[PDB]
Amino acid sequence: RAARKKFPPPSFYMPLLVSSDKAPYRVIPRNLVPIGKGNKDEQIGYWNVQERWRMRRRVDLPPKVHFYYLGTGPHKDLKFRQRSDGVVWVAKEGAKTVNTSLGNRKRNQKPLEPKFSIALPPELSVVEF
Amino acid sequence: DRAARKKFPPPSFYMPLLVSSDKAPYRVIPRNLVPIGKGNKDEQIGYWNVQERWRMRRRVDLPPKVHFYYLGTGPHKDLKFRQRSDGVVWVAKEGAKTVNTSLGNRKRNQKPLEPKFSIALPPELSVVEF
Repeated sequence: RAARKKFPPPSFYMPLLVSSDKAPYRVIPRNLVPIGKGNKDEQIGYWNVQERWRMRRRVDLPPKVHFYYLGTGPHKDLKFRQRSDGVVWVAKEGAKTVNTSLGNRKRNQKPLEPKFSIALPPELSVVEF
Repeated sequence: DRAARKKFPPPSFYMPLLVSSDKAPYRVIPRNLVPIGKGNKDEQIGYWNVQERWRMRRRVDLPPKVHFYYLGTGPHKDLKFRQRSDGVVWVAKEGAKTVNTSLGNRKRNQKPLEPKFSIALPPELSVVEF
């Protein structure tokens, strides 16, 4: 029972961009978990889709996805693989399907560029900066 | 059903509000700020979901937007009424019941409606038009 904050929690990582066409749930591999936090049983979570559009003179833009460990983030309440549109689940071998201890990024902490053990598929790219 | 999965989170039936000034959305949005015109009396309950907004010009933080969803619908369809989640602001009118509503979500190709209320909007809230 922490104090309530005004905005949903930030990701530890920079987002990926989904360049097309195919659904994020289609293109993000089962085991696309960023490397470098938690123990082996904590390499599990989800990518949350952000739909993106802008006015120039409505232009639909590639969506972004942001990664959160299981039991953290905007969908901290969801059990592993509980169905929610725009939520894409990932886990590596050895993970356990329980809430992790990792919390959320502090707002003034810069996000990290996510690195992986697998190649990114062609439709996924890291958003730099 | 247990409907086929969709690629994006569900859209709101309504246009968003904009939260100007300094205060947190949870502070400014009244307890009973439920848009009018769908559902029965027991369904006038749900939440406003905060969208943080910032762009680059040459990073400019913008006023956040909030989008309304009936209880048991939207990106937080899984949450019980008033289950704590940062950026989720709960609302209900008198007579509502704290159970999932029957209303679902807007179809993507249906245009959002401008939300109308039984109460004045506080000074920090305005409708995003069009």
